[PDB]
Amino acid sequence: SAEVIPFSIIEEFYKRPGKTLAARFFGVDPFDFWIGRFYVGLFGAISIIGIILGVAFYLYEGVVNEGTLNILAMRIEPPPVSQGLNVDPAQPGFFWFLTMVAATIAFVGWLLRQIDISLKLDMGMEVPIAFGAVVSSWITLQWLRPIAMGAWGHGFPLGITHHLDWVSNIGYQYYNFFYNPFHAIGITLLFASTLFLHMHGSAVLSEAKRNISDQNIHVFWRNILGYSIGEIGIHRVAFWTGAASVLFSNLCIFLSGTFVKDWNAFWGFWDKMPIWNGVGQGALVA
Amino acid sequence: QNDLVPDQWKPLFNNAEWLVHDIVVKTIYGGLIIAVIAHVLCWAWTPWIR
Amino acid sequence: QNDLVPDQWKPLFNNAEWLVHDIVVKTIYGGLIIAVIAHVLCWAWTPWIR
Amino acid sequence: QNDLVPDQWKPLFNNAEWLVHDIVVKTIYGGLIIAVIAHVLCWAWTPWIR
Amino acid sequence: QNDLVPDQWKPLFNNAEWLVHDIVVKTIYGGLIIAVIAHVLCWAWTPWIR
Amino acid sequence: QNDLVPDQWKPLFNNAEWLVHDIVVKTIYGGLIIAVIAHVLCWAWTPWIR
Amino acid sequence: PIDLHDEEYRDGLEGTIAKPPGHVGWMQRLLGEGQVGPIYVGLWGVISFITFFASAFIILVDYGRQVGWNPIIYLREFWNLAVYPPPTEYGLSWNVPWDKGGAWLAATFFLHISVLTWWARLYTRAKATGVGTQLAWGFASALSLYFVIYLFHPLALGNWSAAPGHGFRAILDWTNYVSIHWGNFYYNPFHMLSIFFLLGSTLLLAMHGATIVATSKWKSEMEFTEMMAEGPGTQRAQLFWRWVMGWNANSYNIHIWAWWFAAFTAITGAIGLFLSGTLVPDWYAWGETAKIVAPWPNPDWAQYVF
Amino acid sequence: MAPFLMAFFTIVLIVATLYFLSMIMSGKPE
Amino acid sequence: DRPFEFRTSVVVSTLLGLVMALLIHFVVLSSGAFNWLRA
Amino acid sequence: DRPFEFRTSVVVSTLLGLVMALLIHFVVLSSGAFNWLRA
Amino acid sequence: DRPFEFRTSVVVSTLLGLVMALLIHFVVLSSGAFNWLRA
Amino acid sequence: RPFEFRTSVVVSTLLGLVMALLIHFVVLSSGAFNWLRA
Amino acid sequence: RPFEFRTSVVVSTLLGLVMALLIHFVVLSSGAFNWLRA
Amino acid sequence: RPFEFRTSVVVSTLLGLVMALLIHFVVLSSGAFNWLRA
Amino acid sequence: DRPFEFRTSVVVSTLLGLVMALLIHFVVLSSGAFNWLRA
Amino acid sequence: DRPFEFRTSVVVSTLLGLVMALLIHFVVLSSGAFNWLRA
Amino acid sequence: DRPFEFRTSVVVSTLLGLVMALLIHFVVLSSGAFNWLRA
Amino acid sequence: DRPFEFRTSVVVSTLLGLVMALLIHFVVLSSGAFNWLRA
Amino acid sequence: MNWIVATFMLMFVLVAFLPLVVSLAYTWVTNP
Amino acid sequence: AAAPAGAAAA
Amino acid sequence: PPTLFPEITNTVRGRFYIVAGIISVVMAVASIAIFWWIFYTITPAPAPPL
Amino acid sequence: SPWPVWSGYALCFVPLAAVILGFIIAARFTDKQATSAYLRLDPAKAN
Ligand code: BCL
Ligand code: BCL
Ligand code: BCL
Ligand code: BCL
Ligand code: BCL
Ligand code: BCL
Ligand SMILES: CCCCCC/C=C/CCCCCCCCCC(=O)O[C@H](COC(=O)CCCCCCCCCCCCCCC)COP(=O)(O)OC[C@@H](O)CO
Ligand SMILES: CCCCCC/C=C\CCCCCCCCCC(=O)O[C@H](COC(=O)CCCCCCCCCCCCCCC)COP(=O)(O)OC[C@@H](O)CO
Ligand SMILES: CC(C)=CCC/C(C)=C/C=C/C(C)=C/C=C/C(C)=C/C=C/C=C(C)/C=C/C=C(C)/C=C/C1=C(C)CCCC1(C)C
Ligand SMILES: CCCCCCCCO[C@@H]1[C@@H](O)[C@H](O)[C@@H](CO)O[C@H]1O
Ligand SMILES: CCCCCCCCO[C@@H]1[C@@H](O)[C@H](O)[C@@H](CO)O[C@H]1O
Ligand SMILES: [Mn+2]
Repeated sequence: SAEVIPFSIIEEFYKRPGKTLAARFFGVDPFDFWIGRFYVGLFGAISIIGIILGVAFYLYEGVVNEGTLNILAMRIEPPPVSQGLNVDPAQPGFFWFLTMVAATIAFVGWLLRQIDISLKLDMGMEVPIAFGAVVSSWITLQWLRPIAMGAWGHGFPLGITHHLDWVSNIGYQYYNFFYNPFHAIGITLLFASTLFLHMHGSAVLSEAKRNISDQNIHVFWRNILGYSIGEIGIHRVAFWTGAASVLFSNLCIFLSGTFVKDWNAFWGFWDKMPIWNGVGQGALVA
Repeated sequence: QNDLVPDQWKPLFNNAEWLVHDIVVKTIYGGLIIAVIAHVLCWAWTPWIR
Repeated sequence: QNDLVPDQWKPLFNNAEWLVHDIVVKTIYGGLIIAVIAHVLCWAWTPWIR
Repeated sequence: QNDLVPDQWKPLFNNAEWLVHDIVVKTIYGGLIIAVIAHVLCWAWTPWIR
Repeated sequence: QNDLVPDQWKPLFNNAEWLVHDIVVKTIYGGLIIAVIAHVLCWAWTPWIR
Repeated sequence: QNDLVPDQWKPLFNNAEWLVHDIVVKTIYGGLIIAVIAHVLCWAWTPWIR
Repeated sequence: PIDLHDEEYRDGLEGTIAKPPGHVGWMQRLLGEGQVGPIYVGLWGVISFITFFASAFIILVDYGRQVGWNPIIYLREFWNLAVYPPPTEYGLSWNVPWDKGGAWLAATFFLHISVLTWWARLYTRAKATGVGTQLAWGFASALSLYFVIYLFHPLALGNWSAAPGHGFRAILDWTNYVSIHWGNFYYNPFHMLSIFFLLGSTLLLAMHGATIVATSKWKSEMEFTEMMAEGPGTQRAQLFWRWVMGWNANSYNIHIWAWWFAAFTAITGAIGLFLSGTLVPDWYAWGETAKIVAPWPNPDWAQYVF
Repeated sequence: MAPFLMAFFTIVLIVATLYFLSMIMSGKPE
Repeated sequence: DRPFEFRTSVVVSTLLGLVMALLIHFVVLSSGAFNWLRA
Repeated sequence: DRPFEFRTSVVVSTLLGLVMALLIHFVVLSSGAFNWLRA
Repeated sequence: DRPFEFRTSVVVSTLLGLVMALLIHFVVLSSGAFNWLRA
Repeated sequence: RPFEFRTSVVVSTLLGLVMALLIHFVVLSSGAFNWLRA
Repeated sequence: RPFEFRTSVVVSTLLGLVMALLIHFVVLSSGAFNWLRA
Repeated sequence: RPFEFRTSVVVSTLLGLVMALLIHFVVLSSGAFNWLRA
Repeated sequence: DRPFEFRTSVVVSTLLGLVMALLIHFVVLSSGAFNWLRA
Repeated sequence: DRPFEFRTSVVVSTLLGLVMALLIHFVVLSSGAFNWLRA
Repeated sequence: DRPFEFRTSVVVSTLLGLVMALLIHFVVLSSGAFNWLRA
Repeated sequence: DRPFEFRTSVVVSTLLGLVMALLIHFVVLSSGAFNWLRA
Repeated sequence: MNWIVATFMLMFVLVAFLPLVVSLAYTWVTNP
Repeated sequence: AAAPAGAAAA
Repeated sequence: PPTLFPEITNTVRGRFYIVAGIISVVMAVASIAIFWWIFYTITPAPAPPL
Repeated sequence: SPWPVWSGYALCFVPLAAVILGFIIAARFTDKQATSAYLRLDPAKAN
């Protein structure tokens, strides 16, 4: 049945050549091999090029062109909104654009490399989906919303404590950001994800090294809540909630500057619906 | 079982369900009589349709 | 089982369901009569189309 | 099963679905007649295309 | 079950899907005729290209 | 199965691949001619280099 | 010696209700399990129920009083009704009018009792079956922040109005006001730690769920039997994350990462919130003295004006 | 001058698509 | 067997009647048309 | 067999009728066209 | 065999009809073109 | 069971309904035609 | 047989299509040709 | 033996195409030539 | 056997040298003490 | 059996020395006490 | 068996000493009580 | 057996002593009652 | 606001929802 | 003997 | 005729897929184009300030 | 003076160093445990 295997045999059993995306498009993968523990393929080279160039451009824009060695006092900022969607090598915001493009290339390469490694091991495509959700979050924050608004100066600056200034000013320009419905849905899903993670961790740890059967945890979760979900159901719920949390919060930030200007004036319709308008008295009107 | 219930309603009632039913319908009849009296009194006090 | 149901509606109904149907149909007819009377009275009070 | 269904519509309908379908189409025809009458009355009252 | 669908379309259509298809295409043609009449009437009312 | 292919290109081409290749090169040349004509017309409209 | 059938099908106070279990089909198709019930109703479970419903009754009746006992205005205004703690003119006093803070005091006391009794329920029902007590201590870590928000931070500040109102919109208003009052909360370092752990928890939950579903063809989700001998699904998950990141984990210690990442969030948040008013009355000025604020001498403000 | 060029390019696209569809769908299918 | 059980019918009817009684009482009280509990 | 059950149709019809009745009563009360419950 | 089920067709058509009826009735009420529920 | 016919009919129905609603609400709120005017 | 003619046909066709779309988008959205607005 | 002609063809073609696109974009963005200028 | 392999030493030394070279070039260029890259 | 291995001692000591060197250079540079890299 | 290992004692003591030394040096540096690293 | 183990006693007492020492130093030194480390 | 570019970008934001919907549909279909 | 959970059960 | 894709060109299913893809692209373009043409042709320009 | 206040080290820098060092050490030990020899099902027979 089971015996002691030293994990060298399990790694050497599953290594196969040529089952990736580039191997299916070109007929061969140019970089199909392993360096150390990592699998290098195509999209494993594009990603590393982007990573190196992005780090170099970020540090050059920070240390030079600003003259500060304090890492927590840099402002790697885009061009002003008066420049439109133009890029000029001779104007401020050029090293922000270079860094942004390199980071985009790195993230998309990471996603495609995950798809490759899923294909090699005959797995499903859940991890690329879950990572593509947050990659699309980055894309809408830095590409779609600036293009729709009309300038590259609508993206956020890449400073460590200074990108939190952009968040604050954008959230108070469209006051009140708490009253955004998609914002509320995203916050609800974040809190639920943390609660579910704590619950699953506790549940699996509480039964680990014990002379008990595998049905004790079902009785535990049915005595307390009346309902026990199952073993694949909890992991499915984890996956779905994690992805949806950011999928819903893309919409709030996109619609903040394009279709809406005020999240307090959004709710002005509620008291004007014919079912309950004109039923109160003074200070209880509307 | 289906003994005290009439033959028409046998596929729907027991003896116990028939008894509880009868109690409920008598309660509803009494409540309706009281409600009619109350609505007549309130209209005599102040009419609500003008 | 399918004894009191007419032969046309046997594929769709049962004895218990046929009885409950009849109850529901009678209730709907009575409600419609009352609703017609109420709408005529309210129009006589104040017409809502001017 | 496909005993009351015409020969043309046997591959699509069951015995009970045919009856329910007929009920639905009769309801739609009645609703259409009432809607036409209501639209003519409302136009005679106040035309909405000027 | 492919016996009423023409031999040209047998790999693509079934007996039921053939009939449903025919219904859909008739609906599309009727809707197109009605839409053309409506656009002609509205153009005669007030032209939108000037 | 490759007698039509010239002896120089035998290890790379098949009988059907040779014909498809000839079609491809003809399409490429025709497209290049059309592209030259389109570029001349677009320059006559508005030059892109000043 | 634990009889699971007796634990789930016993009568009396120390027993279960809803004894004939139900069944929901769409839960069976999506989540893989559809049985509902029975539920344990022993002691420590009636006390939570009764005290929670006492507090809820108080809150809803006060909503009705504020509206004027009008059901339609009640329905219209339900999502912006609240009961607020006594204002700043009172200190921590309890001699406050019912429509100016007494209702909040009563309801909050009952809520405290109910959450403590729920912790006791979790603990005792974990011990009654054969499992350990890890959910109870996670709930304790969660309750640390709850008692900081509702009991200890107002106590250290000296007024009851430092606590949130009971309402759908009132919690958002409390968050906004508490951030505005004490400088800027973005420059609170323990708020940074809390956000680190919260976003890490969401990331880790998504990763674990996705990688277990992706390898579920070889029954990798049976994590109880995978901690005795690991089969093809767990081997494939390990190889995937090793070839991606250069390091991986077990079917055992990944849930340790989960527990601790979810636990640290509430502890760091409680420490930050408690320090917020009592030691550092202004976080932007403190961050300026601590050298973590960027200069920004010439802002481009045309972005922030319509 | 723009509408004439748009018409020219649309005509070219339509003719090319029709020609290649006729070349693809030639012969008795299986 | 049977469309509905007697118990579910009783529970639903009783709950609906109680909710309607409360709603109508509160509407009439807050309307201000009748004297009732004033001043 | 049958596409729909009697229980489902009864539940749906009763719920729809109650909701429509409440909605129409609320709209007519707040419209102000009729005297009804005036102070 | 059958591309669509009868039950789903009934459900979709009924729901769409109810939603459209409510939408049109509220739009026409809010427009102000007809007297209807005035005063 | 094949999916082409069902997919085509469902997407056609949804597209038609969405287009009709959007165009009607665009025409109504422009004032070019009389239609529902007070 | 190292190279398959089918693979080269597919790759070159896709590359040409992508390049045509990219060049169209770049030329149209410029100071000249101004999205044909003129 | 670790070097195959097809893989080197793929790598060189990709690198050349990416370099050409990059140089075109940078020269267009510089504004030093009166090319596609309003 | 032996504590470290040769290849790990080579990798670590080369990476550290390259990173330090880049860091020192950036710091010296940012300091402004030399007339190195000025318009 | 020895408590610690030679590899762990080498790694820990080397990393500690490098980190301390970098930190002390950064602090002495940012202090402003010495001339060093002034413009 | 002894309550604690030697390795644990070494790790704990060394880590605590290093942390405390760094903390005390940085607390004394920024107080301004001594003329140390002053411009 | 004994109620508690020696190791648990050592751990609890040592951690309590260290935490108490740090807390008392912070509370006493930050009150401004003593002239310590002042410019 | 152009209202044409904005709606294309909104369409992209909505299309980003698609793999999760497909995952739910796959789970539903594959578990009868 | 050696188990995935760090235990060494006979 | 020669082909490199016999399972797509020769079969009925492949030709159906080709035609369906072309039709889908055409419809997706046409709907958006006509919607925005209508929107910009009937919507009036904003009134300049006093 | 160019130096942060003592609260800057107490509340900001020491916790950051602790977090980074703890992450590194926890990763080292979890990867050490994961890749050891224990009971596994033989990949040849299982697949
Ligand atoms: C709160 C409800 C209490 C309860 C409180 C009472 C009270 C009080 C009484 C009973 C009575 C009875 N209860 Mg009991 N009973 C309960 C639960 C049960 C259950 C059960 C399975 O749970 C059962 C089987 C019973 C059984 C019974 C019967 C044995 C007994 C006689 C009923 C009868 O014949 O009246 C037939 C029913 C009616 C005639 C309806 C009367 C209601 C009226 C009409 C409502 C308006 C009142 C109005 C002032 C008078 C009419 C005015 C109009 C103008 C005409 N009860 C619950 C726990 N029960 C009665 C008895 O005599 O005990 C020995 C009695 O007085
Ligand atoms: C919802 C409340 C109660 C309940 C309240 C009542 C009341 C009250 C009565 C019954 C009556 C009956 N109930 Mg019961 N009954 C309930 C639950 C059940 C259940 C079940 C399994 O759930 C069943 C099988 C029954 C069965 C029955 C029958 C045994 C019995 C006779 C039905 C009949 O023929 O006349 C039913 C009547 C009609 C079908 C027509 C009347 C409906 C009218 C039209 C509605 C509007 C009334 C208004 C005054 C309009 C009339 C004037 C118009 C202008 C013309 N009930 C529920 C729990 N039931 C009746 C009875 O015992 O004596 C005959 C009776 O009076
Ligand atoms: C932007 C400024 C100008 C403009 C300036 C130019 C200039 C200058 C040129 C074009 C060219 C093109 N323009 Mg333009 N163009 C404009 C406006 C338009 C408009 C419009 C709506 O007004 C249209 C429809 C077009 C359309 C076109 C295309 C006809 C053409 C792009 C070539 C191509 O697609 O190759 C991509 C296709 C391929 C690479 C091959 C794919 C098809 C092959 C042949 C068959 C399929 C093979 C497959 C493997 C078969 C196997 C079977 C499978 C199983 C299915 N233009 C504006 C007004 N345009 C070019 C041209 O005319 O060249 C012919 C050109 O030189
Ligand atoms: C100035 C504007 C003019 C006007 C000018 C026009 C013009 C021009 C047109 C219309 C058209 C329409 N107008 Mg008009 N119209 C005006 C005012 C109105 C008013 C009103 C209250 O003011 C209303 C209610 C309407 C209503 C209508 C509709 C009848 C029609 C929209 C067709 C549609 O929705 O297809 C969308 C629906 C579908 C695509 C789905 C169809 C499927 C059917 C409904 C069956 C579905 C159920 C079945 C089970 C399918 C489910 C399959 C499942 C997958 C199983 N107009 C004013 C006066 N109107 C259009 C038309 O097409 O005429 C026919 C049209 O061209
Ligand atoms: C007149 C003012 C506007 C205008 C206002 C409208 C309005 C309003 C509408 C259109 C619609 C259309 N317009 Mg227009 N349109 C204008 C000018 C144009 C111009 C032009 C070159 O000038 C063009 C090409 C068009 C083109 C179009 C088409 C996209 C479309 C009609 C064809 C169609 O899809 O029916 C194809 C066939 C169907 C959709 C069949 C569906 C019909 C079925 C029968 C449903 C009927 C509903 C019925 C009540 C349901 C009953 C169910 C049973 C009782 C159970 N318009 C001008 C600028 N136009 C309609 C649309 O967008 O629909 C998609 C629409 O609603
Ligand atoms: C004098 C000024 C302040 C004051 C400031 C302080 C400060 C500051 C401290 C105390 C501490 C104490 N104070 Mg006092 N204290 C004051 C007034 C009081 C009053 C009072 C009623 O007024 C009382 C009851 C106390 C009571 C106390 C005790 C709780 C405690 C001393 C006993 C003890 O457990 O430490 C005895 C210590 C031990 C038993 C531990 C042994 C230490 C070991 C040897 C570690 C030495 C460190 C060494 C450098 C490490 C080198 C290791 C290398 C490998 C070589 N203080 C006034 C207000 N107080 C100390 C404490 O530790 O709290 C728990 C503390 O730090
Ligand atoms: C305010 C911020 C504070 C930050 C503090 C961070 C804390 C860091 C400490 C991390 C824990 C180090 C553990 C050292 C000892 C573990 C020994 C070990 O290897 O433990 C193994 C499991 O550990 C394992 O998963 C490895 C350890 C557990 C997995 C990781 C647990 C931490 C999860 C997150 C918590 C913080 C980490 C990230 C912080 C940002 C089990 O093996 P055994 O069968 O018992 O082995 C027996 C013998 O071979 C000798 O041991
Ligand atoms: C946000 C900041 C920027 C991002 C930084 C990203 C960089 C690093 C993050 C962490 C990377 C390490 C992750 C785990 C460590 C690898 C594990 C390991 O040890 O793997 C090694 C693989 O690394 C090898 O070759 C070497 C692998 C390559 C390492 C170097 C990659 C550098 C990437 C560029 C960094 C930016 C440069 C910018 C310049 C200014 C080899 O180990 P072995 O002795 O063969 O193992 C023994 C056996 O069990 C397996 O063989
Ligand atoms: C706040 C302010 C103002 C001040 C703060 C005050 C303070 C708290 C100070 C604290 C100071 C401390 C703690 C200093 C520590 C210094 C150390 C550990 C040096 C280590 C050297 C390690 C050395 C030289 C290592 C050499 C390694 C070599 C040569 C390795 C060689 C090799 C090995 C092992 C493997 C392969 C073969 C090879 C020969 C290449
Ligand atoms: C992949 C998307 C690349 C960036 C798309 C934007 C095209 C840039 O094109 C921009 C226009 O969008 C803009 O209107 C004017 C001035 O604002 O200058 C042009 O260069
Ligand atoms: C267990 C909770 C600790 C109890 C702390 C009691 C704090 C008392 O603090 C009170 C104030 O709350 C009060 O407002 C004024 C009235 O003059 O007097 C003070 O003593
Ligand atoms: Mn798990």
